[PDB]
Amino acid sequence: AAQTNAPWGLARISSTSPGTSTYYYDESAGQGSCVYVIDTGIEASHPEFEGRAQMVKTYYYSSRDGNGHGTHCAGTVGSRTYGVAKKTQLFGVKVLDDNGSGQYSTIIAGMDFVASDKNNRNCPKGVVASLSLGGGYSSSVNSAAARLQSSGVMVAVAAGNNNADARNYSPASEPSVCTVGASDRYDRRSSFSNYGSVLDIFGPGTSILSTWIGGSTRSISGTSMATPHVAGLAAYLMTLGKTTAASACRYIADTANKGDLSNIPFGTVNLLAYNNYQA
Ligand SMILES: [Ca+2]
Ligand SMILES: [Ca+2]
Repeated sequence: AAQTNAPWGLARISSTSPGTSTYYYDESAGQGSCVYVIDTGIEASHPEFEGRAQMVKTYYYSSRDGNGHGTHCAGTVGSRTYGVAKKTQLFGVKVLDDNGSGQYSTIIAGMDFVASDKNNRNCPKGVVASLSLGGGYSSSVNSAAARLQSSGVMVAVAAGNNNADARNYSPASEPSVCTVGASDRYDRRSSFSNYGSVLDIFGPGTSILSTWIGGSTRSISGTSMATPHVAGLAAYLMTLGKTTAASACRYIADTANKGDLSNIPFGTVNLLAYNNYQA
């Protein structure tokens, strides 16, 4: 299947070169997979989700996304127009308040919620978790992501937007998950993107157009935007049966666009998420 004039990020993960505007993907499009968007929540009523998104858990007074970050990242995972896996089921876990902040204990609780709740859902193709959040190093935040990963969930986390080494940030520094750095439309490392050896993959992170609260859309930047690309990519490939949750990050790096990014500091992987689709 081919989506013309797709957001540059979708077209980039379906191409070996930058500058295309068509997102090519297998029409299964993540059908049968589930992605938990652990963020500010998801406006599940947005027409772009077509009934495939729903709130499953909040840690605040409402499950409503008052921020828009979670709806944006959910839209990048699998909204109709802005999503990588356009047929996937989106579950929203609101661990961050309407200002975008959250306690580590709340974020650890949300990760442990996904590890259990996936046993009550119907995800025959696999379970994915998109963690578009980051803070300083925390051995407990790292451990919760490792437990999420070990329980059988493809965990994708943002490398962080500090232009620093990601080893000082959690859950980015947890090696068992999929730490995702950010790139722009000219295949440069995003100027904000964290780097380091703990990084596993890069995705489109600068000026990512996706859903927003109020039934709207907007473009924003961050490794928090590159993470749902890889989370949606993992969901998309798990549905195709090419990978599993334990092996998806390793598989995505093996099939990535190698050496195509500039400004990648020495020691940091030069790998761009790539769906490897051949129409
Ligand atoms: Ca290339
Ligand atoms: Ca890793």
